[PDB]
Amino acid sequence: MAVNVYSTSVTSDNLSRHDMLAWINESLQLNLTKIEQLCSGAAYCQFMDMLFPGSIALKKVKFQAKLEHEYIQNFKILQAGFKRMGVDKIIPVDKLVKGKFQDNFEFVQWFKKFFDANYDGKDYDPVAARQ
Ligand code: MOO
Repeated sequence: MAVNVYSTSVTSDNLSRHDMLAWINESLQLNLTKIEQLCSGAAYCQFMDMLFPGSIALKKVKFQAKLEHEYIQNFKILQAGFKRMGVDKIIPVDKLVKGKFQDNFEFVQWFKKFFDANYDGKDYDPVAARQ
């Protein structure tokens, strides 16, 4: 299963919002300008695909979601991926989809530590993967 990451785990330094966005944008070939835009759940779904290909129902992800009920659908896809891979993290979905900075920044700081603990260096085509 996945390597879990806890508050007590030894991890890299937290990233600035600028450096976190750079990671997201460069890794996934996106152009987010705000951490709040992670409220859509789609980037997290793709990072899960990148970590564990086949863990996520990529075809069901709404990459161009603009409505909160769509953000929730994307996070349920992510939650199913976490369950499949034995990730013991509860996603505060109700908070994230509202677009508030602190909630979204807190979760992406954890998720980047999770990612770094699990990523194997595989090549990945995030554009080809969004079809
Ligand atoms: O000054 Mo920050 O580390 O982007 O919240």
